[PDB]
Amino acid sequence: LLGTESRVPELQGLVTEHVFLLDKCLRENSDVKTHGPFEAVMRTLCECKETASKTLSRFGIQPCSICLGDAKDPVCLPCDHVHCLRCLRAWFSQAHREAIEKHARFRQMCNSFFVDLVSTICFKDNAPPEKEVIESLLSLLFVQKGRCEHTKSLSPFNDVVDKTPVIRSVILKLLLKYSFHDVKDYIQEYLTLLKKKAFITEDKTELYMLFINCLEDSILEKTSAYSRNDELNHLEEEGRFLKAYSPPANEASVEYLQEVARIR
Amino acid sequence: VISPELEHLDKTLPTMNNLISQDKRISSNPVAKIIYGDPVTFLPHLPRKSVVHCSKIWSCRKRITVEYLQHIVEQ
Amino acid sequence: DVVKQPGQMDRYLVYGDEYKALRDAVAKAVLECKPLGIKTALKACKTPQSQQSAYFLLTLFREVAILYRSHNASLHPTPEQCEAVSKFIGECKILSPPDISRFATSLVDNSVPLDGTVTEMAIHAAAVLLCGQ
Repeated sequence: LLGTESRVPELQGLVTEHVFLLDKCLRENSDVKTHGPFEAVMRTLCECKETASKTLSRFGIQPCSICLGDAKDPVCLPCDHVHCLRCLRAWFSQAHREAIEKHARFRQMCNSFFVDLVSTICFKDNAPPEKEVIESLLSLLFVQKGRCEHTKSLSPFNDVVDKTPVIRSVILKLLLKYSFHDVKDYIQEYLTLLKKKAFITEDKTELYMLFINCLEDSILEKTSAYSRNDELNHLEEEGRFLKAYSPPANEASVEYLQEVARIR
Repeated sequence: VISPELEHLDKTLPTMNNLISQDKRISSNPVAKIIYGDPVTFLPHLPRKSVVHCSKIWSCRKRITVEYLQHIVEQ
Repeated sequence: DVVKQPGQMDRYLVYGDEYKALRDAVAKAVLECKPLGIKTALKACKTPQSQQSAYFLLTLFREVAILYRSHNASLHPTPEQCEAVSKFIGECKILSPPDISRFATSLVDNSVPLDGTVTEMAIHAAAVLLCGQ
């Protein structure tokens, strides 16, 4: 709202309505860490969007199905469409580009809100969220677009996707706010989904380094708050682990990566 | 006059490190190969049964501090 | 298999393999005491005369001055090497200035402004300032 109040004021109105509706969708079960309210917020957001879209557009602001992404610098055809000239030229007036900019702005800010919520209200406890919430959040990193899966930043929307897969680490940094013992299953599921035919092909050393850096950071985060005696207890426990530690072809489970980060 | 070099470090330092590793003075030094090259080329005991057992996994990882964050903020 | 047995890094290599050529050239030159292939190496360097003087000073420090720091009396630059390189500096056309030639003849004879990294950085700064324009 405040952002849109400066860059695209024409949509303030709509927004200030949905705000209350948000207040109204979380009025009985505000445990957004659950399935019901989480899906409710996602729907409310897609509707605030999708209607900023229906109102900003003359007929439709759908991204370019051939660029497989946002139709930036598009040209408005007489074919009830807007497309980048290059693509459907190979296939063979700033109202629309200002509108595309405005919609991109609205979408960016809605995604900012979604991630800030998921990080501050959905991941904020000494306990984790439920299973369905994590599964939905993970599935939000993948899209079977019309033509082929694709990776997108954490967002309920399906219009902004990463053409060349980019395996970011945002859900992991959150899941690791808690003890690895609980979230290990979800991390392994994410690693399987990624290592799957979906995006990664071979020599997954970088994805493993990614998980490893994430776990190392989580552990440093948990140990930074340790006091003196807590620090010496951590030292003694690490010594015990090293004393008791000892040893899946061409495949690294998350437990192996955690042991790696720990010994590192 | 200085800042451009500070900006181009990320590409000028690897060249210097390669030249240092290749100089005959320490080219055959095992510690030099370790610090700069992959020790699998001269250490046979290195287990090579996994993807975790790679030098890149066991490469040094710069620690994050407030000063690095300040440098990033400035850049 | 690592701890079973020694050179040292030469950070000045940042100046390019031209510096490496001039370096090993003056090195063998001192090792042989018939220094004129050093003159051919100087001829080979395409950089300006100031940069050539900086390279000369850095190489002399890397191959001669450092050797004096050695607890090994075996490789201390022996007198013949000193007189050879001193003659060369006296006849050099790019070290003809008084301060640069003085600093070079100091490097050859371990009479320079005197840790290893700090010494290396200080000598580099001295060369840069003497030859810098």
